[PDB]
Amino acid sequence: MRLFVSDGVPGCLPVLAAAGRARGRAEVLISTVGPQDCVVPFLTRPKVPVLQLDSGNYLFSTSAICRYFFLLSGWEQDDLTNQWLEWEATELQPALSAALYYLVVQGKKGEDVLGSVRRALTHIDHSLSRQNCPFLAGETESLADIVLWGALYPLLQDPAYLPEELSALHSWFQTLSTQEPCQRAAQTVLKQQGVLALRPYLQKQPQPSPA
Amino acid sequence: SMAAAAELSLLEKSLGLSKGNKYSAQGERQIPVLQTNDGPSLTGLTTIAAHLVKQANKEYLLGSTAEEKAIVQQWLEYRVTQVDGHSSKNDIHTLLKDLNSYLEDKVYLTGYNFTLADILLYYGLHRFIVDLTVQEKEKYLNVSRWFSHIQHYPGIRQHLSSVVFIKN
Repeated sequence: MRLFVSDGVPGCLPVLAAAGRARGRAEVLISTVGPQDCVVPFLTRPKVPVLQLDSGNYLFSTSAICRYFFLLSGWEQDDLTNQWLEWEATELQPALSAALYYLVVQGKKGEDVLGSVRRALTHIDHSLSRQNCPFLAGETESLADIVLWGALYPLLQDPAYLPEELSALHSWFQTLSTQEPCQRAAQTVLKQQGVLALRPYLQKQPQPSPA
Repeated sequence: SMAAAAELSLLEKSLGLSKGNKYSAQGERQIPVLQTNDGPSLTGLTTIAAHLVKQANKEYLLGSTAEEKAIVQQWLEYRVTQVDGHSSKNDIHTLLKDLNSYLEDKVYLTGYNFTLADILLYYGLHRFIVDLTVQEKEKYLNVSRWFSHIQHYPGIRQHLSSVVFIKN
């Protein structure tokens, strides 16, 4: 199989972290391409990351790519995980996109950035707290953790935007970030540059709604 | 778009569930919520949909291999992020073009097996397809062929209007 990634694209974070799950089941070749490069034949506009499967089909959704890697390792679909992935797609991503807009495109700081995601962060913190398990759905990190960690990383890697009163979130996020596949993914995507690396990608995005 | 509770009643029927579940709505986007038996909450359209499919013991609708399961979930996500994110006729033409290219060599979204992805994409696209001109239905011929096929698949259409296609 071939996985297509690009520099400074945040969606490449969770997939790179998940790719190790394919070990012993299939080989994942990693190919780095440009931002305006179109790899999927049926898609008009460039999209990355993309996974070209051995069957010749394409996965163009980051969560579906992570799911596929986990499924290869023998992971089994559960309602809680689906629930988290749907919430990440439909509620967290736009909140995160807005916050990252204000932060990296319009150079704001503080509550002008945090305001748009505090509700989402608080929801994660409170879920982790009411569970007695260290990870989102399980005793060990799983699909939901990788997907959520991958979305959150470009913001929360800066401690200014991880409120310490949200202690469960802070512990969970720090734990995931120190795991080797997450460390390797962050290095490959952001290289050493922090959040600035993302700037070119974030420019192209639609603008958000209101405060 | 259809209200989620309306869509879930449609799905329940397609599935053969007796049943009638009661769905509350949460937040400003009216995200459907299902009190499960029993008894934590399940939240979100595609989340609840995959739960009903299991409940009806028709898990093949979620895909039968790792690849098919991934592809199903990719199109469910596509449904709730791309299709439900547009209105009328603008944006929708890029979408239809891409769907048209993808379906050039496929009967169903995943290939040769009918899945939950086909059901929900059909329910989600119905409001656009029903407003297509004869010209547009010819332009997006592969979409037309797939949609025409789903709308006759047993028990899926229910009360939804049939769209006229010719052939093809």
